[PDB]
Amino acid sequence: SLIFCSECGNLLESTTAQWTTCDQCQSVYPSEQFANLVVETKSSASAFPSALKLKHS
Amino acid sequence: DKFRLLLFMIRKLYALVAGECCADNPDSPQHQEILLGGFLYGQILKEKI
Amino acid sequence: LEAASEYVGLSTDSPIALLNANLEEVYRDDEKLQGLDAAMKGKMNGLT
Amino acid sequence: NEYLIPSMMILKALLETSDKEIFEGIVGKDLGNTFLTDRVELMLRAYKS
Amino acid sequence: SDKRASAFCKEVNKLVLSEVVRQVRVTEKTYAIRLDLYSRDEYQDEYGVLQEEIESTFSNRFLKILNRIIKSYLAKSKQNCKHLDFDYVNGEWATVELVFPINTEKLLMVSLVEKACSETVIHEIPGITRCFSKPDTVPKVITE
Ligand SMILES: [Zn+2]
Repeated sequence: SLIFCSECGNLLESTTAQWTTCDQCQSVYPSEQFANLVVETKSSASAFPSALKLKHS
Repeated sequence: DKFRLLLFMIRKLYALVAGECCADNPDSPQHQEILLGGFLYGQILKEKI
Repeated sequence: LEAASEYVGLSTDSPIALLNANLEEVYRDDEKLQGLDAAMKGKMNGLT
Repeated sequence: NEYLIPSMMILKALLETSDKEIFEGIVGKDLGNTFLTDRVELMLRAYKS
Repeated sequence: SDKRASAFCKEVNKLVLSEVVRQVRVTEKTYAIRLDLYSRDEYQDEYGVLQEEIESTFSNRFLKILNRIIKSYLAKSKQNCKHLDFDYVNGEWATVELVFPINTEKLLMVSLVEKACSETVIHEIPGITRCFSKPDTVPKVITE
C-alpha cells in the first residue's frame, strides 16, 4: 500500500504536500491517482493484560 | 541467493516481533550441534597457516 | 483428562479438536499453565 | 570486535536491487499486511535518510 | 460485609488504564485513534471506579503521557492535541484525533498507544498496590 517509483525505486515523499516526483529519477507522476491512502492498523492479539482475559480462555 | 535468504531471515524476524512465531530455544539440544576434535583441530591449524 | 477439561471449561465429552485448540491456546501462556497444572496437581494428590 | 552495519545497506549492496524488489520480497503476500508493511516502510525510509 | 470488604479492596487498589482497554485500532491518513473499553458492568465487577472518572483521567493524563512519548520518539528519530471524542454517554469507545506534519517519519502508533495506556494510572495510593484477601474465619486484607 506504498508508493514506489518505477524508474528509480526511491520511496517517494507524501503527495498531500504537492505533485509527486522521485528525488533521483525525477520522474513525474499523477499525484491524484493514489490519493486516499488507507492503512487500517490493528493491535496484535494478546496485547492487553486483562483481569478478565482468563474468563476469555 | 544470500539476498533471498536475508529476506526470509528478516521476514521471520519481523514475524517474531509481532508474536507471529514462538521464541527459538538456543538453550535446547534442538537448536544445537557438536564440535569434534579433528574439526577444531583443522580450524586452528588453518588459523596458524 | 477430567481436571483438564474442567479447568479449560469444556466438558469431558467435548470434541477432540476443540479441546486441542484450547490447550494449544492455554500453554502458550504461563499463568494458564500455572492454573492448569495446579488443578492437575490437586487432583492427582487427592487420588494419591 | 563487534561491528554493526544497517541491514538495508548490505541488502542494496548485495544485489543490484530496487527498493520495490525489497518490499515485494519481504512482505509480498496478503497485500497490505498492516504490521509488516508499516515496519518495512520505516526501514527503507530510515536507510534512505 | 464481603461486598463492603471487596469494595474497600477496590478502593485502596491501584489500577492502570491498560487493565480496561480492549483491542485498539489506530487509523492512518489525519491521525486518528479509537480505543475499545470493556462493558460497564463487566467493567464494574473487577472494578467499580466510575465512567466520568475514566473520562477525566483518560483525557487529561493519558493525553499528556501520549504527547510525552510521541515527542520523545520524535526527539530520537530526529537524529498539538487536536481533538478528543469519548463515548460520553455509553462509555464504550475513545477516539482521539491527532494532526501531524507530513514530513515526519512513520510512527508505530500501535506500540505507542499500548505503551501509553499501560503507563497511565487511574487511581493509586502512592507507592501501594495489589490489595487482596486471603483466609480461621478472620477477615483480613493482605496488601503488597
Ligand atoms: Zn521515482
